[PDB]
Amino acid sequence: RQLVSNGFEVNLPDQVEVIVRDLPDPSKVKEERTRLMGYWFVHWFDGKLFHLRIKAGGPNVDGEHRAIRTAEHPWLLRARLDDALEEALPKYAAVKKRPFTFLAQKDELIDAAATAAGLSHRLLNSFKVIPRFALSPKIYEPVDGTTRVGVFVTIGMRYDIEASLRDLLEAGIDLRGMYVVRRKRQPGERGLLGRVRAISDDMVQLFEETDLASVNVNDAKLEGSKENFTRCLSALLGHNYKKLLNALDDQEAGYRTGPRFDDAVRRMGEFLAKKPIRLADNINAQVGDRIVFSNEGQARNVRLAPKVEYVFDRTGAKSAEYAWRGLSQFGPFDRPSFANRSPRILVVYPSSTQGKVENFLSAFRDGMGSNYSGFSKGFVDLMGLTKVEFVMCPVEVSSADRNGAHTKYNSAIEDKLAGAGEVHAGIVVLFEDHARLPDDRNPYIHTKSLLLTLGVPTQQVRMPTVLLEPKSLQYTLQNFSIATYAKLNGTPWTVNHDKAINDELVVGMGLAELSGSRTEKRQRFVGITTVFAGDGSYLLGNVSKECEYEGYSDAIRESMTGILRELKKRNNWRPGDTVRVVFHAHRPLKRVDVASIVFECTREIGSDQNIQMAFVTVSHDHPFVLIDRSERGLEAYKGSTARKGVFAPPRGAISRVGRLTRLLAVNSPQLIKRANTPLPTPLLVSLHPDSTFKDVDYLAEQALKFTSLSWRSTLPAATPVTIFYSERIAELLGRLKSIPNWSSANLNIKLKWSRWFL
RNA sequence: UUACUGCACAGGUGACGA
DNA sequence: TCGTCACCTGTGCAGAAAC
Ligand SMILES: [Mg+2]
Repeated sequence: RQLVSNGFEVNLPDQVEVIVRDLPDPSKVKEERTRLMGYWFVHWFDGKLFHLRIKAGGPNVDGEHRAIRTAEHPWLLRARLDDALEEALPKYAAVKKRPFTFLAQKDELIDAAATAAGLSHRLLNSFKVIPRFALSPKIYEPVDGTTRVGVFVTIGMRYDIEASLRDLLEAGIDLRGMYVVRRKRQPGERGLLGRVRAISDDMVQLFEETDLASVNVNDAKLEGSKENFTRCLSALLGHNYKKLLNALDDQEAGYRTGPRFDDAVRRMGEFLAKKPIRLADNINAQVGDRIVFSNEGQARNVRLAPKVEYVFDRTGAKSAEYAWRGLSQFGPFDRPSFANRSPRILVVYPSSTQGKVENFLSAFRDGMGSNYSGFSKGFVDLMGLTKVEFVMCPVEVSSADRNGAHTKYNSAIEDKLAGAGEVHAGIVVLFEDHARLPDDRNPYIHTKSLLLTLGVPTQQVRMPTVLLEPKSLQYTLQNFSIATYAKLNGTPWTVNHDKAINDELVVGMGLAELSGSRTEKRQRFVGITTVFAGDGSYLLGNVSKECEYEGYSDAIRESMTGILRELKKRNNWRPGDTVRVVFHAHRPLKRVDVASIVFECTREIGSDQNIQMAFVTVSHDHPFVLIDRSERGLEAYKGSTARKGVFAPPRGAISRVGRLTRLLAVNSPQLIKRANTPLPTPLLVSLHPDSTFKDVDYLAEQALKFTSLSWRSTLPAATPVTIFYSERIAELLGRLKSIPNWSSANLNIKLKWSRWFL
């Protein structure tokens, strides 16, 4: 019947008296806030400074004396609530403001973990993991037409390595190449200093430096990354350290699992409710009941989307709840039409790995048999092909060769392909030690570049993957097979839709930001992916080949107008037909870009048809969480006492926050990984207010379906493929732009129907 | 770079206004 | 150029595999 939030109602006065000055230049605002500090709350909005007296006595303020009604203008008290919450918790110091963020006063999980695991070390007490709370005042709509303010509670963990760098040297930990940060960030100061080159004498020598190439051991500390935590702890404890991490993980589950998180939110609400929260001397807020999403009374704030159907034929009759179950029993969506039933695949690999690579190829092509039910049949039988021919391309290269590996791979490929005729795809095997070399010598990106230039898509793989134990390998080969088939132009599966309008186009844009190191300013690139409504199905369209960030709005509009022109041509729209266009991204578009896109699409389709357009943001990092108290969870595995996904809403749960915004649950108890996996965060789906198509519940369910459309994996993706695929394209193309001899010429010729970016 | 998931850290950045 | 509300992206480690 209902979903519980992590937020509480805040009962506010109906009205507050304020003084208003015209203040066309916001530059004056800082001086005025300083001058009135203590007696007035000050807030600039729409060219006017608003003044709310908090404490009696001067200084004075001129301007009109207006009443601000909370139901009408909740932004004023929402903002004041940010400062008031801090003030109301004076013993809990702010580590951040707006939203107010602070640490647990006594809890420290490393100490508790160590005691539980039975471990000890004299330096453990300088490694700290402390619960961190934020209280976010947010405007929401308990029903359409009415706004309220709630306070939303979120929990994370502060990871911090307090230890002296001198102390870490002497304990035997190699600090070279570790990132280091300032101990005391002064007001506008950046944190990152650089990487440890050497420790001189009360001085750190730095490379990849952000400012000075050296600094005192006293002004620096290791950044609180998992990399630095694991590097230190494994040397100080290893291999007992893993037991500590499991122990630490158990501690954190005491704050982050459903029932524990729900209890922490409860205890926070109780604490905040105990006293009135002072907005001004005679003006009070009271924190109230937990905010819920329900269909009680005149509220209609929760619904459950139907299960997505994975579709394996053009009729719709062949469908499944899960991708792998469906693929196994039906074969792929395009089996009747798939042109190349005997693909030739180039296999490029270090000559010393020959035996391990043959074992992997055999498992891949011919299957693992019935002892490994995740991958019994093999690629050929799975996908309904006649055979696969491997063209073996050994490379004389060692893992220790960090400067010449890329040149050897590419020479071997060129020499093999010159006397071997046409290949339809490649598998490229890489050493782990080469995987993340700089792009000027990285074999992944150089082989990707050469083969894509030649029109040959590749599926690359690292040796640790090639060596996975059979129980794990079977799942790797599922995912590997799906992407390889799509790289060969295949369509593994589609997802259902019922035709409600005559045509529908969804376009997504995704961002990548590339640099050679953290020091170097990241350059932005974009990708564009298109998806079309089919009869019973969503179909993947063509993808961008140009990736420049400059002018991305023009690229969106060109992609849409050209595609609309071609869909109209193919489908021969009748007068009065409705066409719907949807845009997906992780950030909102500018109003002026929405206007331009609407104008151009409308002109292209013309006055014979009715057009509906929606612009949608999908957000992962926001302060909302959904709790389903009726969800008991599922056994963590067959058949333990532990549970996973306790209080996790079902996949496809959609909650109404406001007119323009829905919360979408994607990670159900089934999909949730382990007993200690936190209560998931839902996706926030936001409609651009200038959209002509207004149905955000439909748009949220559509985003859900598009998570299931990913051909990178059998499991669904974290975000709809319209965005996800675009980010992969942006990253690959932006990287390739810097690689000598790269050409995009074949991306719209031999690779036009290849899903080469998976 | 089989991937899904989670977390952490760092960098900042976007949109709306006047 | 600024106020205001908001959260994006990259990197690295570790546990699982929607029946
Ligand atoms: Mg891939």
